[PDB]
Amino acid sequence: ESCDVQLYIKRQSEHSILAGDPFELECPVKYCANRPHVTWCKLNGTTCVKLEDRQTSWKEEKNISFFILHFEPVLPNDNGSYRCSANFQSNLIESHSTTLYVTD
Amino acid sequence: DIVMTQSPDSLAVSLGERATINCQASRNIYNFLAWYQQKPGQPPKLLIYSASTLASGVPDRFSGSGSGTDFTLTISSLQAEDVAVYYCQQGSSNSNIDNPFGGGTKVEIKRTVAAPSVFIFPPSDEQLKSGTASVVCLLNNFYPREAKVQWKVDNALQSGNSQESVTEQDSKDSTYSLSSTLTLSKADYEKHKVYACEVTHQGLSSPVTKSFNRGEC
Amino acid sequence: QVQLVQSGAEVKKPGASVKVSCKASGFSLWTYAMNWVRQAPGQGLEWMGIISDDGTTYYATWAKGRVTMTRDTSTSTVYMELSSLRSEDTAVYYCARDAGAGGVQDYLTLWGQGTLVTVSSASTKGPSVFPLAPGGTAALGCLVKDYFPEPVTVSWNSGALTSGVHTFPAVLQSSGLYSLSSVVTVPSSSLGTQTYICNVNHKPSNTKVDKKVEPK
Repeated sequence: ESCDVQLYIKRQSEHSILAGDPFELECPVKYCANRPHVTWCKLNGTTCVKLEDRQTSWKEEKNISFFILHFEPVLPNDNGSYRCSANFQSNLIESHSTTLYVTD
Repeated sequence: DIVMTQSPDSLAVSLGERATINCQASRNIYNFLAWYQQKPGQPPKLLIYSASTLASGVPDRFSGSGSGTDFTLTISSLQAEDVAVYYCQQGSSNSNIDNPFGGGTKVEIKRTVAAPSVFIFPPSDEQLKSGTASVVCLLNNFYPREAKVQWKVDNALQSGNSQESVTEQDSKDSTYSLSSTLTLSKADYEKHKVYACEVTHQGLSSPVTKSFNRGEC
Repeated sequence: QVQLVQSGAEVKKPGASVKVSCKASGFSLWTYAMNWVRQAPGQGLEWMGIISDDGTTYYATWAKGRVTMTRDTSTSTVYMELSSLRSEDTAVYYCARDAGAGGVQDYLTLWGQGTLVTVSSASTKGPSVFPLAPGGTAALGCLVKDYFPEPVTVSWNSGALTSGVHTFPAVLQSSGLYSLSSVVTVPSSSLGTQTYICNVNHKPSNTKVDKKVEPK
C-alpha cells in the first residue's frame, strides 16, 4: 500500500540495437500509490543532462512498472549512457546508468 | 497520439439489470486506464483506476476489466443513482496526444414505452407588446427520448424558426419531457390564424396535434 | 480536509484572454500534479494539460500555444491562462488533482468546482419572464427569455411546488442571448383556487423576477 520510490536499473546494464529500428529503453520503477514524475538524462562526462521534448510512456508487465524512453527510430548518435531520475519527497533519486550501442 | 473510443454512445438498461460499456485505445496502454461517472452540473467522480481497482467508497456493483487496448466497465445491477455519463481515461502517455479521455457513454434507465401528453401555449399579451411572439409546444413525460415535432401555421409547415430542448431523465418515472419554441416577429404572427404543433412518437399510433386560433379564448 | 477551490465565473469578449485560478488546500503542489480539463455545455471532457511536481508543463496538441499553465507554490495556487478567446472556448474549466507527481497524467482523484467561462459579443442582461398560461391535468409555465450569460434557476411558489416541475436546459438563440421555459402540470380543478408563481434567479446580473401565471 505504501513504499519509497526505486529506479532499479541494475549496475552495468546495456543494450545493442540496429540503427533505423524503433527502440524502447526501460526504467524499472517501484512505486506504491503516487506515480513519480520520472525524467531521462544522458551522460555528458560527469553531467547527466536532462532530455527535453522526447517521447515517453508508461508500461506495466507482470506486476513490474517501467518508464519508457522511445527512439523512433534509433540514430547512430543515440549511442551513450542514460539515467532515469525522479523526485520523491525531498530526495532526488537517480538510477544506475544504462548504456546504448547503436550498429550503424 | 492515442485515440480513446467508447461504445456505445448511449445505453439503456432496465432497473436492476446488467450494464456493460466499452473503452478502446488505438495503441497499447497496459493497465493505465481509469473510469469516471459524471452527473449533470457536477464534476466527474473517479470510479475505477488501474483498469480494475475500485476507488475508495465506490459500490462493488461497479467493476472494471481489460488490459492493452480493450476495456470494460460493468454495473452488475443498475440503480437510479447510476444514471450518468461515464468516461474512460488513459494514463500511459501524453506525447503528442489530442485527449486522454474517451468521448463518453450516457447510461439511462430503460422503461416501458410512454406516449407524450401534448400542450400548446400561445404567446403572452405581455410578450406581444415587445414585438416578438414565442409559441411553445410541450411534450410531457414520454419514453423513449426520440420524438418529432412539426410546427404548422395555417396548414403551412415551418422550418428553421424553432428550437427544442429536452430534460434529463426524471428520477421518479424515468421519462423525458421536451419543449419546442417557434419564434416569430409580431408582424408575421398577426398575419395568421391557426397555430398547430404535430407530434409523432413510438407510443402514439397516429400523430397528436394541438392547436389554437390566434386571439381566441 | 483536501480541497480545490476555483475562481469565479468569467464573461469574456472574443479576442480577450482569461486566467482562471485553482487554490489547493491540504497538500503540496510538489506531491501531486494538477490537470486542467474543460467541458463545453453538453459535450465531453477535454484534457488541456498537466503541471508537474516541479512545475514542468505538458499540453494536449490542440492546446499548445493557446494555454499557459503556471503555479505559485507558496499559496498552493495553479493558474490556467487561455488566449485569443473564441465563442467555441465557452466551457466549464476544471482543475483536478492527479494521483501522480506529473510528467504523464495518471488518473484524477479530486476535482475543483469548475469555472464557467462564456466567450461572446453579448452584454450581461437579465431575462424577460413571460407566462405560459393554462384530461383533468393542466400545464402551465414561465418563458425565461433573452438573458446572458448562463445560468438561470427557476423555482415554483418559492420552492413549495416541486412535483411535476420540468425546467428545460437553455438554448442559445441566434441573437446570442439564452432562453428557457419552466413548466408544471397541476390539477385542472385547482386553477381557480391555487396561485402559481415562477421565481427566476439570474445570478450573473443579480436579477430576481417573480411572475404570477393566471388562466387567461
